[PDB]
Amino acid sequence: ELSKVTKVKTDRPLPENPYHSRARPEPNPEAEGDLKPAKHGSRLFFWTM
Amino acid sequence: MLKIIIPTTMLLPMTWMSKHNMIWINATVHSLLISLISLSLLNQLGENSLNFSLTFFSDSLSAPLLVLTTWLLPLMLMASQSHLSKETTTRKKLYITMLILLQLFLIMTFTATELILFYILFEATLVPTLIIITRWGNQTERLNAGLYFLFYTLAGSLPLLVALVYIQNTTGSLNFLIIHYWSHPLSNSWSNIFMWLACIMAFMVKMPLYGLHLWLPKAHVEAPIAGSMVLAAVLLKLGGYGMMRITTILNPLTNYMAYPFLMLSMWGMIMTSSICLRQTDLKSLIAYSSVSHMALVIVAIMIQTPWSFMGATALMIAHGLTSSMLFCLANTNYERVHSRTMILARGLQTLLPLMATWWLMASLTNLALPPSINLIGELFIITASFSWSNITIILMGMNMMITALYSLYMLITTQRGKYTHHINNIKASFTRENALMALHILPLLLLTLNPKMILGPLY
Repeated sequence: ELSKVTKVKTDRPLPENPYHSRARPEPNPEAEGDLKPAKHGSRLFFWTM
Repeated sequence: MLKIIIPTTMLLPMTWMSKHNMIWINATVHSLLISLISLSLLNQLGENSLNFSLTFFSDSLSAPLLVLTTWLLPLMLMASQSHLSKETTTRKKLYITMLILLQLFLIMTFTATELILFYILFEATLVPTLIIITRWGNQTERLNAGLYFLFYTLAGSLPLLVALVYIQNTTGSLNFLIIHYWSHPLSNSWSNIFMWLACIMAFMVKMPLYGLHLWLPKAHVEAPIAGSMVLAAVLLKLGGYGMMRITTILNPLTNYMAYPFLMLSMWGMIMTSSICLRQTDLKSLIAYSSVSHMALVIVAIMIQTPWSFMGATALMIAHGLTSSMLFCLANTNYERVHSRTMILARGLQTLLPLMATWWLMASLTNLALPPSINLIGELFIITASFSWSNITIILMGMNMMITALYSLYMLITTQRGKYTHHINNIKASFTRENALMALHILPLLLLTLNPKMILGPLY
Protein backbone atom coordinates (compact mmCIF):
# COMPACT_ATOMS: atom_id res chain seq x y z
CA GLU A 1 0.00 0.00 0.00
CA LEU A 2 2.84 2.42 0.73
CA SER A 3 4.40 1.13 -2.52
CA LYS A 4 1.51 2.35 -4.70
CA VAL A 5 2.21 5.29 -7.00
CA THR A 6 0.03 8.18 -5.84
CA LYS A 7 -1.30 11.36 -7.42
CA VAL A 8 -0.20 14.72 -6.01
CA LYS A 9 -2.11 17.95 -6.65
CA THR A 10 0.71 20.45 -6.25
CA ASP A 11 0.47 24.18 -6.93
CA ARG A 12 4.12 24.60 -7.93
CA PRO A 13 4.26 25.04 -11.74
CA LEU A 14 5.63 22.16 -13.78
CA PRO A 15 9.21 23.08 -14.78
CA GLU A 16 9.22 24.14 -18.42
CA ASN A 17 12.89 23.16 -18.90
CA PRO A 18 13.88 20.94 -15.95
CA TYR A 19 17.16 19.92 -17.61
CA HIS A 20 17.88 23.56 -18.56
CA SER A 21 18.70 22.21 -22.01
CA ARG A 22 20.10 24.43 -24.74
CA ALA A 23 18.31 24.94 -28.05
CA ARG A 24 18.62 21.84 -30.21
CA PRO A 25 20.37 22.41 -33.56
CA GLU A 26 18.31 22.67 -36.72
CA PRO A 27 18.01 19.36 -38.63
CA ASN A 28 19.60 18.98 -42.04
CA PRO A 29 17.34 19.38 -45.10
CA GLU A 30 15.22 16.23 -45.28
CA ALA A 31 14.90 14.44 -48.65
CA GLU A 32 13.65 16.24 -51.78
CA GLY A 33 11.26 15.73 -54.67
CA ASP A 34 11.27 12.80 -57.07
CA LEU A 35 14.16 10.86 -58.58
CA LYS A 36 15.05 11.33 -62.24
CA PRO A 37 17.57 9.55 -64.50
CA ALA A 38 21.19 10.66 -64.31
CA LYS A 39 21.86 13.55 -66.70
CA HIS A 40 24.31 11.54 -68.82
CA GLY A 41 24.43 8.30 -66.86
CA SER A 42 27.66 7.24 -65.17
CA ARG A 43 29.91 10.13 -66.20
CA LEU A 44 32.93 8.02 -65.25
CA PHE A 45 35.79 8.87 -67.62
CA PHE A 46 34.93 7.36 -71.00
CA TRP A 47 31.75 5.47 -70.07
CA THR A 48 28.69 6.91 -71.81
CA MET A 49 26.13 4.82 -69.91
CA MET B 1 33.96 2.88 -86.48
CA LEU B 2 32.33 -0.40 -85.49
CA LYS B 3 32.30 -1.28 -89.20
CA ILE B 4 35.99 -2.05 -88.62
CA ILE B 5 36.00 -3.08 -84.95
CA ILE B 6 33.22 -5.68 -85.13
CA PRO B 7 34.72 -7.72 -88.03
CA THR B 8 38.08 -7.63 -86.24
CA THR B 9 36.38 -9.15 -83.19
CA MET B 10 34.60 -11.68 -85.42
CA LEU B 11 38.01 -12.83 -86.63
CA LEU B 12 38.62 -14.48 -83.25
CA PRO B 13 35.68 -16.96 -83.28
CA MET B 14 36.46 -17.71 -86.92
CA THR B 15 40.09 -18.54 -86.14
CA TRP B 16 39.08 -20.64 -83.13
CA MET B 17 36.44 -22.57 -85.09
CA SER B 18 38.33 -22.78 -88.39
CA LYS B 19 39.64 -26.14 -89.55
CA HIS B 20 43.32 -26.83 -88.89
CA ASN B 21 43.98 -26.75 -92.65
CA MET B 22 42.10 -23.46 -93.13
CA ILE B 23 43.23 -21.31 -90.17
CA TRP B 24 45.77 -19.22 -92.09
CA ILE B 25 43.63 -19.00 -95.23
CA ASN B 26 40.52 -17.73 -93.45
CA ALA B 27 42.51 -15.32 -91.30
CA THR B 28 44.31 -13.82 -94.31
CA VAL B 29 41.12 -13.54 -96.39
CA HIS B 30 39.09 -11.71 -93.80
CA SER B 31 41.99 -9.56 -92.59
CA LEU B 32 42.48 -8.32 -96.15
CA LEU B 33 38.74 -7.65 -96.35
CA ILE B 34 38.92 -5.67 -93.10
CA SER B 35 41.78 -3.59 -94.51
CA LEU B 36 39.64 -2.89 -97.58
CA ILE B 37 36.82 -1.72 -95.31
CA SER B 38 39.23 0.45 -93.31
CA LEU B 39 40.25 2.15 -96.55
CA SER B 40 36.95 4.07 -96.41
CA LEU B 41 38.18 6.05 -93.39
CA LEU B 42 40.81 7.80 -95.54
CA ASN B 43 38.06 10.16 -96.81
CA GLN B 44 38.75 12.70 -94.09
CA LEU B 45 37.01 16.05 -94.03
CA GLY B 46 38.92 19.27 -94.60
CA GLU B 47 38.54 20.65 -91.08
CA ASN B 48 36.30 18.54 -88.84
CA SER B 49 37.39 15.09 -87.69
CA LEU B 50 35.20 12.09 -88.47
CA ASN B 51 33.43 11.87 -85.11
CA PHE B 52 31.65 8.56 -85.59
CA SER B 53 30.31 8.45 -82.02
CA LEU B 54 30.93 9.70 -78.50
CA THR B 55 33.67 7.09 -78.04
CA PHE B 56 35.31 6.69 -81.47
CA PHE B 57 36.59 9.35 -83.87
CA SER B 58 39.16 9.63 -86.64
CA ASP B 59 41.15 12.39 -88.33
CA SER B 60 43.79 12.60 -91.06
CA LEU B 61 46.31 11.48 -88.43
CA SER B 62 44.40 8.45 -87.14
CA ALA B 63 43.10 7.11 -90.48
CA PRO B 64 46.51 6.33 -92.10
CA LEU B 65 47.59 4.49 -88.94
CA LEU B 66 44.32 2.54 -88.83
CA VAL B 67 44.74 1.51 -92.46
CA LEU B 68 48.36 0.61 -91.69
CA THR B 69 47.40 -1.72 -88.83
CA THR B 70 44.54 -3.39 -90.71
CA TRP B 71 46.92 -3.90 -93.64
CA LEU B 72 49.77 -5.11 -91.43
CA LEU B 73 47.80 -7.95 -89.84
CA PRO B 74 47.56 -10.17 -92.99
CA LEU B 75 51.24 -9.74 -93.78
CA MET B 76 52.08 -10.72 -90.20
CA LEU B 77 49.99 -13.88 -90.62
CA MET B 78 51.77 -14.68 -93.90
CA ALA B 79 55.18 -14.22 -92.29
CA SER B 80 54.20 -16.27 -89.23
CA GLN B 81 53.04 -19.20 -91.38
CA SER B 82 56.61 -20.39 -91.98
CA HIS B 83 58.12 -20.79 -88.52
CA LEU B 84 54.75 -21.63 -86.92
CA SER B 85 54.18 -24.65 -89.14
CA LYS B 86 55.26 -27.42 -86.73
CA GLU B 87 53.19 -25.93 -83.90
CA THR B 88 50.09 -27.68 -82.62
CA THR B 89 46.75 -26.40 -83.89
CA THR B 90 45.75 -24.89 -80.54
CA ARG B 91 48.98 -22.89 -80.21
CA LYS B 92 48.81 -21.72 -83.84
CA LYS B 93 45.27 -20.50 -83.19
CA LEU B 94 46.57 -18.85 -80.01
CA TYR B 95 49.22 -16.95 -81.98
CA ILE B 96 46.63 -15.82 -84.53
CA THR B 97 44.34 -14.68 -81.70
CA MET B 98 47.17 -12.71 -80.09
CA LEU B 99 47.75 -10.92 -83.39
CA ILE B 100 44.02 -10.22 -83.79
CA LEU B 101 43.76 -8.89 -80.23
CA LEU B 102 46.74 -6.62 -80.88
CA GLN B 103 45.12 -5.27 -84.05
CA LEU B 104 41.80 -4.67 -82.27
CA PHE B 105 43.53 -2.85 -79.40
CA LEU B 106 45.48 -0.66 -81.83
CA ILE B 107 42.33 0.22 -83.79
CA MET B 108 40.60 1.27 -80.58
CA THR B 109 43.67 3.27 -79.49
CA PHE B 110 43.79 5.21 -82.75
CA THR B 111 40.03 5.84 -82.66
CA ALA B 112 39.49 6.49 -78.93
CA THR B 113 38.06 9.93 -78.16
CA GLU B 114 38.74 9.85 -74.41
CA LEU B 115 42.36 10.25 -73.33
CA ILE B 116 42.03 7.75 -70.48
CA LEU B 117 40.49 5.20 -72.86
CA PHE B 118 43.48 5.70 -75.16
CA TYR B 119 45.80 5.17 -72.19
CA ILE B 120 43.98 1.98 -71.19
CA LEU B 121 44.15 0.44 -74.65
CA PHE B 122 47.67 1.68 -75.48
CA GLU B 123 48.90 0.04 -72.29
CA ALA B 124 46.74 -2.99 -73.08
CA THR B 125 48.85 -3.48 -76.20
CA LEU B 126 51.69 -4.61 -73.91
CA VAL B 127 50.03 -7.92 -72.95
CA PRO B 128 49.77 -9.44 -76.47
CA THR B 129 53.21 -8.13 -77.43
CA LEU B 130 54.78 -9.50 -74.26
CA ILE B 131 53.11 -12.89 -74.74
CA ILE B 132 54.19 -13.05 -78.39
CA ILE B 133 57.80 -12.15 -77.60
CA THR B 134 58.27 -14.36 -74.54
CA ARG B 135 56.36 -17.43 -75.73
CA TRP B 136 57.21 -17.69 -79.44
CA GLY B 137 60.73 -16.28 -79.28
CA ASN B 138 63.55 -18.46 -80.55
CA GLN B 139 66.45 -17.38 -78.31
CA THR B 140 66.93 -17.48 -74.55
CA GLU B 141 67.14 -13.68 -74.27
CA ARG B 142 63.43 -13.41 -75.11
CA LEU B 143 62.46 -13.39 -71.43
CA ASN B 144 64.85 -10.56 -70.56
CA ALA B 145 63.80 -8.64 -73.68
CA GLY B 146 60.15 -8.93 -72.70
CA LEU B 147 60.94 -7.81 -69.17
CA TYR B 148 62.87 -4.79 -70.46
CA PHE B 149 60.12 -3.78 -72.90
CA LEU B 150 57.30 -4.20 -70.38
CA PHE B 151 59.08 -2.41 -67.54
CA TYR B 152 60.27 0.49 -69.71
CA THR B 153 56.75 1.03 -71.05
CA LEU B 154 55.10 0.75 -67.63
CA ALA B 155 57.63 3.04 -65.92
CA GLY B 156 56.76 5.57 -68.58
CA SER B 157 53.01 5.02 -68.50
CA LEU B 158 52.13 5.06 -64.79
CA PRO B 159 53.05 8.75 -64.26
CA LEU B 160 51.05 9.41 -67.42
CA LEU B 161 48.07 7.68 -65.80
CA VAL B 162 48.42 9.88 -62.71
CA ALA B 163 48.73 13.01 -64.86
CA LEU B 164 45.71 12.10 -66.99
CA VAL B 165 43.55 11.55 -63.91
CA TYR B 166 44.78 14.89 -62.56
CA ILE B 167 43.75 16.57 -65.82
CA GLN B 168 40.34 14.89 -65.64
CA ASN B 169 39.92 16.21 -62.10
CA THR B 170 40.97 19.77 -63.02
CA THR B 171 39.72 20.34 -66.58
CA GLY B 172 36.67 18.09 -66.18
CA SER B 173 36.98 16.12 -69.42
CA LEU B 174 39.64 14.13 -71.26
CA ASN B 175 37.82 14.03 -74.61
CA PHE B 176 40.23 15.21 -77.30
CA LEU B 177 37.66 17.58 -78.80
CA ILE B 178 36.84 19.29 -75.49
CA ILE B 179 40.50 19.26 -74.46
CA HIS B 180 41.37 21.06 -77.71
CA TYR B 181 38.53 23.60 -77.73
CA TRP B 182 38.93 24.42 -74.01
CA SER B 183 42.73 24.53 -74.15
CA HIS B 184 44.41 26.66 -71.48
CA PRO B 185 48.10 27.65 -71.48
CA LEU B 186 50.41 26.02 -68.94
CA SER B 187 52.54 28.19 -66.67
CA ASN B 188 56.22 27.66 -65.86
CA SER B 189 55.55 26.39 -62.33
CA TRP B 190 57.38 23.25 -61.21
CA SER B 191 54.01 21.50 -60.96
CA ASN B 192 53.32 22.26 -64.63
CA ILE B 193 56.86 21.19 -65.56
CA PHE B 194 56.38 17.81 -63.88
CA MET B 195 52.93 17.45 -65.44
CA TRP B 196 54.53 18.06 -68.85
CA LEU B 197 57.22 15.49 -68.09
CA ALA B 198 54.62 12.95 -66.99
CA CYS B 199 52.60 13.57 -70.16
CA ILE B 200 55.62 13.34 -72.49
CA MET B 201 57.90 10.65 -71.00
CA ALA B 202 55.57 7.71 -71.67
CA PHE B 203 55.36 8.49 -75.39
CA MET B 204 59.11 9.20 -75.40
CA VAL B 205 59.63 5.66 -74.12
CA LYS B 206 57.17 4.24 -76.65
CA MET B 207 59.02 5.70 -79.64
CA PRO B 208 62.67 4.92 -78.78
CA LEU B 209 64.44 8.04 -77.53
CA TYR B 210 68.22 8.03 -77.12
CA GLY B 211 68.84 6.98 -73.53
CA LEU B 212 65.50 5.19 -73.19
CA HIS B 213 65.86 3.09 -76.35
CA LEU B 214 67.69 0.15 -74.74
CA TRP B 215 64.55 -2.01 -74.81
CA LEU B 216 64.10 -1.77 -78.59
CA PRO B 217 67.20 -3.75 -79.75
CA LYS B 218 66.44 -6.61 -77.37
CA ALA B 219 62.72 -6.63 -78.20
CA HIS B 220 63.15 -6.51 -81.98
CA VAL B 221 65.99 -9.05 -82.10
CA GLU B 222 64.46 -11.62 -79.76
CA ALA B 223 60.83 -11.29 -80.87
CA PRO B 224 59.43 -13.47 -83.67
CA ILE B 225 59.13 -11.96 -87.14
CA ALA B 226 55.47 -10.97 -86.76
CA GLY B 227 56.10 -9.48 -83.33
CA SER B 228 59.00 -7.45 -84.70
CA MET B 229 56.76 -6.32 -87.56
CA VAL B 230 54.16 -4.85 -85.22
CA LEU B 231 56.81 -3.55 -82.80
CA ALA B 232 58.57 -1.56 -85.53
CA ALA B 233 55.50 -0.63 -87.59
CA VAL B 234 52.70 0.42 -85.20
CA LEU B 235 53.77 0.10 -81.57
CA LEU B 236 56.47 2.73 -82.03
CA LYS B 237 54.05 5.04 -83.85
CA LEU B 238 51.76 4.78 -80.82
CA GLY B 239 54.17 7.08 -79.01
CA GLY B 240 54.15 9.63 -81.82
CA TYR B 241 50.36 9.62 -82.08
CA GLY B 242 49.91 10.01 -78.34
CA MET B 243 52.51 12.78 -78.14
CA MET B 244 50.93 14.71 -81.01
CA ARG B 245 47.55 14.40 -79.30
CA ILE B 246 48.79 15.36 -75.84
CA THR B 247 50.92 18.33 -76.95
CA THR B 248 47.64 20.24 -77.43
CA ILE B 249 47.42 20.84 -73.67
CA LEU B 250 51.19 21.11 -73.07
CA ASN B 251 51.82 24.59 -74.48
CA PRO B 252 53.58 26.98 -74.17
CA LEU B 253 55.63 24.92 -71.70
CA THR B 254 56.80 22.78 -74.64
CA ASN B 255 58.97 25.67 -75.87
CA TYR B 256 60.98 25.62 -72.63
CA MET B 257 60.94 21.85 -72.00
CA ALA B 258 61.74 20.67 -75.54
CA TYR B 259 65.45 21.61 -75.53
CA PRO B 260 66.59 18.55 -73.48
CA PHE B 261 64.62 16.04 -75.55
CA LEU B 262 65.32 17.95 -78.77
CA MET B 263 69.09 17.81 -78.25
CA LEU B 264 68.88 14.20 -77.07
CA SER B 265 67.09 13.14 -80.26
CA MET B 266 69.19 15.30 -82.60
CA TRP B 267 72.38 13.70 -81.27
CA GLY B 268 70.73 10.29 -80.91
CA MET B 269 69.95 9.97 -84.61
CA ILE B 270 73.65 10.39 -85.42
CA MET B 271 74.72 8.09 -82.58
CA THR B 272 72.30 5.29 -83.48
CA SER B 273 73.10 5.46 -87.20
CA SER B 274 76.81 5.26 -86.36
CA ILE B 275 75.97 2.24 -84.19
CA CYS B 276 74.19 0.75 -87.20
CA LEU B 277 77.42 1.19 -89.16
CA ARG B 278 79.30 -1.15 -86.80
CA GLN B 279 76.64 -3.77 -86.07
CA THR B 280 77.14 -7.52 -86.36
CA ASP B 281 73.46 -8.55 -86.11
CA LEU B 282 71.05 -7.85 -88.97
CA LYS B 283 67.95 -7.41 -86.80
CA SER B 284 69.90 -5.19 -84.39
CA LEU B 285 70.97 -3.00 -87.32
CA ILE B 286 67.36 -2.70 -88.47
CA ALA B 287 66.27 -1.82 -84.93
CA TYR B 288 68.88 0.92 -84.53
CA SER B 289 67.93 2.36 -87.92
CA SER B 290 64.37 2.43 -86.60
CA VAL B 291 65.67 4.29 -83.53
CA SER B 292 67.21 7.01 -85.69
CA HIS B 293 64.18 7.37 -87.97
CA MET B 294 61.92 7.66 -84.91
CA ALA B 295 64.23 10.25 -83.33
CA LEU B 296 63.52 12.33 -86.43
CA VAL B 297 59.79 12.11 -85.63
CA ILE B 298 60.49 13.01 -82.00
CA VAL B 299 62.23 16.20 -83.14
CA ALA B 300 59.35 16.98 -85.49
CA ILE B 301 56.76 16.59 -82.72
CA MET B 302 58.77 18.67 -80.25
CA ILE B 303 59.19 21.58 -82.68
CA GLN B 304 55.39 21.84 -83.13
CA THR B 305 55.41 23.46 -86.52
CA PRO B 306 52.73 22.47 -89.09
CA TRP B 307 55.31 21.28 -91.63
CA SER B 308 56.97 19.25 -88.87
CA PHE B 309 53.70 17.48 -88.05
CA MET B 310 52.97 16.71 -91.71
CA GLY B 311 56.45 15.30 -92.17
CA ALA B 312 56.11 13.35 -88.92
CA THR B 313 52.94 11.61 -90.09
CA ALA B 314 54.43 10.81 -93.50
CA LEU B 315 57.66 9.52 -91.93
CA MET B 316 55.72 7.38 -89.45
CA ILE B 317 53.76 5.61 -92.19
CA ALA B 318 56.82 5.23 -94.43
CA HIS B 319 59.04 3.90 -91.65
CA GLY B 320 56.37 1.45 -90.56
CA LEU B 321 56.26 -0.09 -94.02
CA THR B 322 60.03 -0.03 -94.57
CA SER B 323 61.01 -1.45 -91.17
CA SER B 324 58.43 -4.22 -91.44
CA MET B 325 59.79 -5.12 -94.88
CA LEU B 326 63.40 -5.10 -93.69
CA PHE B 327 62.57 -7.38 -90.77
CA CYS B 328 60.74 -9.74 -93.14
CA LEU B 329 63.74 -9.97 -95.48
CA ALA B 330 66.08 -10.57 -92.54
CA ASN B 331 63.66 -13.24 -91.31
CA THR B 332 63.78 -15.08 -94.64
CA ASN B 333 67.59 -15.02 -94.63
CA TYR B 334 67.61 -16.12 -90.97
CA GLU B 335 65.21 -19.00 -91.64
CA ARG B 336 67.51 -20.21 -94.41
CA VAL B 337 70.80 -19.83 -92.48
CA HIS B 338 69.52 -20.18 -88.86
CA SER B 339 71.78 -17.32 -87.72
CA ARG B 340 71.48 -13.55 -87.39
CA THR B 341 75.16 -12.72 -87.92
CA MET B 342 75.35 -10.34 -90.87
CA ILE B 343 78.74 -11.58 -92.11
CA LEU B 344 77.64 -15.23 -92.00
CA ALA B 345 75.70 -15.15 -95.29
CA ARG B 346 77.34 -13.37 -98.22
CA GLY B 347 76.72 -13.07 -101.94
CA LEU B 348 73.04 -14.00 -101.69
CA GLN B 349 72.35 -11.92 -104.83
CA THR B 350 73.70 -14.74 -107.01
CA LEU B 351 71.61 -17.44 -105.33
CA LEU B 352 68.40 -15.41 -104.81
CA PRO B 353 68.03 -12.60 -107.39
CA LEU B 354 64.43 -11.50 -106.78
CA MET B 355 64.89 -11.30 -103.01
CA ALA B 356 67.99 -9.23 -103.76
CA THR B 357 65.84 -6.82 -105.79
CA TRP B 358 63.46 -6.59 -102.83
CA TRP B 359 66.46 -5.87 -100.60
CA LEU B 360 67.61 -3.13 -102.97
CA MET B 361 64.24 -1.39 -103.06
CA ALA B 362 63.81 -1.63 -99.28
CA SER B 363 67.28 -0.19 -98.68
CA LEU B 364 66.57 2.62 -101.16
CA THR B 365 63.42 3.48 -99.22
CA ASN B 366 65.42 3.35 -95.98
CA LEU B 367 67.91 5.92 -97.30
CA ALA B 368 64.99 8.13 -98.44
CA LEU B 369 65.44 8.03 -102.20
CA PRO B 370 63.26 10.71 -103.84
CA PRO B 371 60.37 10.83 -104.30
CA SER B 372 59.59 8.15 -101.71
CA ILE B 373 57.29 9.16 -98.86
CA ASN B 374 60.28 8.49 -96.60
CA LEU B 375 62.11 11.37 -98.27
CA ILE B 376 58.96 13.52 -98.21
CA GLY B 377 58.68 13.17 -94.44
CA GLU B 378 62.41 13.52 -93.81
CA LEU B 379 62.69 16.64 -95.98
CA PHE B 380 59.65 18.24 -94.34
CA ILE B 381 61.15 17.62 -90.90
CA ILE B 382 64.51 18.98 -92.09
CA THR B 383 62.89 22.17 -93.38
CA ALA B 384 60.93 22.62 -90.15
CA SER B 385 64.09 22.16 -88.07
CA PHE B 386 65.94 24.59 -90.35
CA SER B 387 63.22 27.13 -89.61
CA TRP B 388 63.67 26.35 -85.91
CA SER B 389 67.46 26.72 -86.13
CA ASN B 390 69.77 26.87 -89.14
CA ILE B 391 72.46 24.89 -87.29
CA THR B 392 70.19 21.81 -87.36
CA ILE B 393 71.06 21.18 -91.03
CA ILE B 394 74.53 19.97 -90.00
CA LEU B 395 73.26 17.07 -87.91
CA MET B 396 70.36 16.35 -90.28
CA GLY B 397 72.60 16.04 -93.34
CA MET B 398 75.16 13.98 -91.45
CA ASN B 399 72.39 11.62 -90.33
CA MET B 400 71.20 11.32 -93.94
CA MET B 401 74.74 10.41 -94.97
CA ILE B 402 75.11 7.77 -92.25
CA THR B 403 71.71 6.27 -93.07
CA ALA B 404 72.65 5.90 -96.73
CA LEU B 405 76.01 4.44 -95.72
CA TYR B 406 74.69 1.76 -93.37
CA SER B 407 71.76 0.82 -95.64
CA LEU B 408 74.05 0.27 -98.62
CA TYR B 409 76.50 -1.50 -96.28
CA MET B 410 73.76 -3.93 -95.28
CA LEU B 411 72.90 -4.52 -98.94
CA ILE B 412 76.55 -5.08 -99.90
CA THR B 413 77.37 -7.37 -96.98
CA THR B 414 74.29 -9.55 -97.43
CA GLN B 415 73.38 -9.35 -101.14
CA ARG B 416 76.87 -8.94 -102.63
CA GLY B 417 80.32 -10.49 -102.60
CA LYS B 418 81.52 -14.06 -102.84
CA TYR B 419 78.89 -16.57 -101.77
CA THR B 420 79.52 -18.53 -98.59
CA HIS B 421 80.64 -21.99 -99.68
CA HIS B 422 79.53 -24.19 -96.78
CA ILE B 423 75.98 -22.80 -96.65
CA ASN B 424 74.16 -25.24 -98.95
CA ASN B 425 70.58 -25.01 -97.62
CA ILE B 426 69.66 -21.77 -99.41
CA LYS B 427 66.62 -22.90 -101.38
CA ALA B 428 64.76 -20.82 -103.94
CA SER B 429 62.55 -18.06 -102.57
CA PHE B 430 59.01 -19.17 -101.78
CA THR B 431 56.05 -17.47 -103.43
CA ARG B 432 54.78 -16.42 -99.99
CA GLU B 433 58.01 -14.56 -99.16
CA ASN B 434 58.02 -12.69 -102.48
CA ALA B 435 54.33 -11.84 -102.05
CA LEU B 436 55.07 -10.49 -98.57
CA MET B 437 57.83 -8.28 -99.93
CA ALA B 438 55.58 -7.08 -102.76
CA LEU B 439 52.72 -6.30 -100.37
CA HIS B 440 55.23 -4.26 -98.39
CA ILE B 441 56.73 -2.33 -101.32
CA LEU B 442 53.89 -1.68 -103.78
CA PRO B 443 51.60 0.20 -101.33
CA LEU B 444 54.45 2.56 -100.40
CA LEU B 445 55.36 3.40 -103.99
CA LEU B 446 51.67 3.93 -104.76
CA LEU B 447 51.37 6.17 -101.68
CA THR B 448 54.10 8.35 -103.17
CA LEU B 449 51.65 9.17 -105.98
CA ASN B 450 49.06 10.69 -103.60
CA PRO B 451 51.04 11.82 -100.53
CA LYS B 452 48.18 14.06 -99.38
CA MET B 453 46.52 11.08 -97.69
CA ILE B 454 49.48 10.37 -95.39
CA LEU B 455 50.48 14.02 -94.84
CA GLY B 456 48.41 14.31 -91.66
CA PRO B 457 45.60 16.68 -90.66
CA LEU B 458 47.81 19.77 -91.06
CA TYR B 459 47.97 19.30 -94.84
